[PDB]
Amino acid sequence: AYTNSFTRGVYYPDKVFRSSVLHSTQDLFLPFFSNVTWFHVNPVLPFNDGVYFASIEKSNIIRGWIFGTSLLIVNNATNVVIKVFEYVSQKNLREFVFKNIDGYFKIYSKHTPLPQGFSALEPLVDLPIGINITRFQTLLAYYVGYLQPRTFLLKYNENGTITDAVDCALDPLSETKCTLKSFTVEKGIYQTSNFRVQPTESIVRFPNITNLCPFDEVFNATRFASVYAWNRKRISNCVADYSVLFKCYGVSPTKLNDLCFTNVYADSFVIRGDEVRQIAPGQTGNIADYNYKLPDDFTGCVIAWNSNKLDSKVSGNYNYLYRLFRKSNLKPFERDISLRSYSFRPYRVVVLSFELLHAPATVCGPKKSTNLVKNKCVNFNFNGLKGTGVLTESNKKFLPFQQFGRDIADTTDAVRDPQTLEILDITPCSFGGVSVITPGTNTSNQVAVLYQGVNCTEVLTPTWRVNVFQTRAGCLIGAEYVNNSYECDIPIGAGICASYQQSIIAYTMSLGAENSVAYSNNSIAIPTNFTISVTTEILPVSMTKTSVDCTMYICGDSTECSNLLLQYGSFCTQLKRALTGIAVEQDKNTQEVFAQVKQIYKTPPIKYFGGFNFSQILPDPSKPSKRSPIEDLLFNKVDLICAQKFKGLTVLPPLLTDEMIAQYTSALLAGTITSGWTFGAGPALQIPFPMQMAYRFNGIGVTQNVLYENQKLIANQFNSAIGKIQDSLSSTPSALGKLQDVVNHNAQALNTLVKQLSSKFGAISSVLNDIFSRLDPPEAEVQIDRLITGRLQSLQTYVTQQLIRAAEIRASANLAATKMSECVLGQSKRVDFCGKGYHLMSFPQSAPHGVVFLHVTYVPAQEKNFTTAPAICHDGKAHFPREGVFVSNGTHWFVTQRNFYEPQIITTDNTFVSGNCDVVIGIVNNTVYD
Amino acid sequence: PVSMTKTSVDCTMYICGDSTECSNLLLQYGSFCTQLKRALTGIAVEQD
Ligand SMILES: *[C@@H]1O[C@H](CO)[C@@H](O)[C@H](O)[C@H]1NC(C)=O
Ligand SMILES: *[C@@H]1O[C@H](CO)[C@@H](O)[C@H](O)[C@H]1NC(C)=O
Ligand SMILES: *[C@@H]1O[C@H](CO)[C@@H](O)[C@H](O)[C@H]1NC(C)=O
Ligand SMILES: *[C@@H]1O[C@H](CO)[C@@H](O)[C@H](O)[C@H]1NC(C)=O
Ligand SMILES: *[C@@H]1O[C@H](CO)[C@@H](O)[C@H](O)[C@H]1NC(C)=O
Ligand SMILES: *[C@@H]1O[C@H](CO)[C@@H](O)[C@H](O)[C@H]1NC(C)=O
Ligand SMILES: *[C@@H]1O[C@H](CO)[C@@H](O)[C@H](O)[C@H]1NC(C)=O
Repeated sequence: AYTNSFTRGVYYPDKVFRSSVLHSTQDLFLPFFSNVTWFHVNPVLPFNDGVYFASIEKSNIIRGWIFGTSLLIVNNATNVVIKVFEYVSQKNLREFVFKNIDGYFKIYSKHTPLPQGFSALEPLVDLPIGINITRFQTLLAYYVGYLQPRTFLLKYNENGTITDAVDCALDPLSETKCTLKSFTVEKGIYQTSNFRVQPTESIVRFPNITNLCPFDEVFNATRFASVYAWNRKRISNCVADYSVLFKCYGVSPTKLNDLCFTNVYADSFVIRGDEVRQIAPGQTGNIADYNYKLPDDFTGCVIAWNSNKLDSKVSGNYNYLYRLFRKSNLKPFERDISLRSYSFRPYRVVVLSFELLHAPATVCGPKKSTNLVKNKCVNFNFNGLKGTGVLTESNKKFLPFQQFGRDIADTTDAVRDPQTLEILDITPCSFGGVSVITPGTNTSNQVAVLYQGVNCTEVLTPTWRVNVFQTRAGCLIGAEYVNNSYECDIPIGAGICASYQQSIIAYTMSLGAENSVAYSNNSIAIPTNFTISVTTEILPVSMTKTSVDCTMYICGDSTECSNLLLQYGSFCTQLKRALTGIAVEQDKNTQEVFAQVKQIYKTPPIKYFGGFNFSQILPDPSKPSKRSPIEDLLFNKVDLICAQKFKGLTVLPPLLTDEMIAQYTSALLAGTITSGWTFGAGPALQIPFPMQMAYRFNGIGVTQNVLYENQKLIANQFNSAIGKIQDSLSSTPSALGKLQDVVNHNAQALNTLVKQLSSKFGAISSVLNDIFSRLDPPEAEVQIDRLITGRLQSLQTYVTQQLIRAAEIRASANLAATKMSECVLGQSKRVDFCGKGYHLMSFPQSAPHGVVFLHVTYVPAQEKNFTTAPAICHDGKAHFPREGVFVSNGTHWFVTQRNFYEPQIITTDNTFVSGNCDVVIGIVNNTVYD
Repeated sequence: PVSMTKTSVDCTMYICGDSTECSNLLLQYGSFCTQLKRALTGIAVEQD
């Protein structure tokens, strides 16, 4: 019988209290939705890595368990009895988790008065036992599941209770949740992991020679050569079994059976005891200078054993001579047989040298050999060259002295088979990135998966599996390709986007609606109306000013680390200097954006401006902050601090307060409302607002009367647009994404810096006191230096990224200052610099870390077709319009301004004469009234 | 110039490249590869 484990089996991984957080734990868990064995009410079940044991009964039928390949637990009303050591202490679902880790036996449990719910198991007992549990059996409907190494994302409420968990490896959505460290996923595409084709078989290819090497002749020879004339023997074409046989250089003896050698030579002699220390690289002495000198870069093994009952003589042996005088010290592996005696009375040394650097293998250890598997991802081993990949028949042309082929990275990419002598390419097994496309968990749990840079024929590391489509970006699984084209929702790549239609669809993105302009050589479209448009532009100006405490981040009130940290010195001095430069740059950015005017202009008491209503951008006196309603909305629209501060990371306040920035903004607004563009170029010259509007209409080539004749309509359009600004900002949550992105970048950088303190950087632990109170001080300094270099590197990376982000923010602030000068303090002719349309004016509003420009532009509307001519022929003279264009109803001919239909009688006062009617192409006969 | 090549790096494959022992050792160096992946993803998005 089998059942679903649902989301049961979660226990508390430690004794730590965590409050209202999400924590990631690697531990032995019961995988979600596992297949759990079911029993009704006693087989002997295995104990693989720990056990989840649940039961649903109302009669206490189950009583205990016996653990062993011994340990016994019985739950009796008197006490629960544990016996191996001894210990004594103490329908409804009862769940237990049994683990045997690090010599300790741990039991977690819970009781609930399988169900489709979540309930964590609190720890029950920990016992020092020490036995090797391999099987277990219950003692008396119970369910059994098995633990596996897994990463879980557990959520702790404010009470420290685990209320939910995510099994990261269960499915793509869970992997995305674990990647984002949240239970909620916004719509988008997320790089989650890498897929890698896993090897199927392990192949071994060693030479077929099965003869054993003549080691015994070297070692068991009755007499050994004298050290001055040491013997050298070549080992070739044999199996070297080192178990028959010890200081090894460049290799470990316990691994010597697993490697292939090429130039192996045994050098044998007999020496006098202590000079054993002189058979070594670099060593000096009589033997190491005049008899036997090893290379500085010597790899191989020196094996020496005392031969007392082999060579000792009661009279003094004279068979072993040595060179006691010489001109100059020998070169490595150089012999001189051109001399004293030891006179041994009541040590044989052999030096094995070999080359492990590629080359054909002449001597190989005993490893057996298997078949040669091709076209499949396998773990291969060619003469000691281990690896994983696909082996294919080659078109390369090797040479007899060549055994391996190498690529740019000095990586072996082609190999000659030791037996068949064929050449094989080695490619790595197929792999790539994996992206998850989600419409958002608030919408659906449905996902699509993109395997990047890989076609669908080879689509494993993610261990989950998942409406198959091929794109230049890779293989898309879980999305249906539709022939319709929509605006891009989730970008996939190469023109392919994804969207949530009930289902996930992939499509070719559209660039917009096709449009054809009715072009002809004599037709012109002229607007007859206009719309006053007010658009919003949001610009970051400054970032958070950050300061870092050197020792508090690196050491954290540890004195040995603090004393060790002064061996670098200039590092964090320059780090603090860079951060201080960034902070003063932030204050400079704010100053250059908002302090353009030196007078603080006040808005007049009476707030009549010819029908224009500025109440939503002017300061609101009732509110204590004196902010405008739109500024109020902006500032509402955008314990961790203390925790970061306790690690040396603090935030400095900006020099200008939000109130002072609001004062600057209100001064700019009052200046522009009461004096137009004059206060930017000199003394503020007052002018009625309708007259300033007429000036700005003249700026964009529209005559003044157009605004005076449409004053009420223009004011109403402006008021309506300003009122819609509030709704557009408030309804849209993504409106202020730039400033929030600045805030989130700062927060993410700080969080990364904080979480790098748990990084060990390859040391025993990430805690200094553990290293200092559990290790020799000579090695404690080494490991603490490892940690210190890691943390200093983290700080330097943080500062470098802060400098790059500060440069980007400085560019943004320079652009904002330019827009303040050119869009707020004047009227700009630069296309699209101050909003879409013909710029009229702009109003600044302060925002938490930036500025918001409200651009008021003139957009032509209600265009009409007319027939046009370059010139009008009259009295043999060509007339060209002075400040307009010639248009026609169809019968009569007028002249009009270009951006607003205002037909006028063609007179000699709105045209000018140039030449006859013989050169201009398209000239039209008509009357020019005088 | 308007954009540059969008690059992605498989941190483990570059550093270790089929060596599982190297991967286990590399898992002890923290979120280095996570930071690099985030930075490169930001660059790639900025190109588009
Ligand atoms: C993937 O394999 C299919 C089938 O052989 C092939 O048509 C396709 O071109 C391959 N992908 C690429 C990128 O070449
Ligand atoms: C002017 O446009 C018309 C229609 O678009 C075309 O037939 C005519 O050839 C054009 N004029 C000249 C000189 O080509
Ligand atoms: C211009 O458009 C406005 C709406 O913005 C409308 O009330 C007005 O009647 C229009 N005028 C003309 C001449 O079409
Ligand atoms: C200006 O607009 C606000 C908001 O729409 C409104 O409450 C106020 O009465 C208006 N003032 C005038 C003078 O129309
Ligand atoms: C101008 O004429 C073209 C072709 O006759 C037509 O497609 C277009 O809609 C006209 N424009 C207006 C504003 O009516
Ligand atoms: C031509 O313009 C005059 C305006 O003075 C008037 O007859 C009419 O608006 C136009 N004719 C036609 C057919 O539209
Ligand atoms: C315009 O007038 C001139 C001379 O008066 C004549 O030659 C020409 O043909 C006229 N244009 C048209 C389109 O009739």
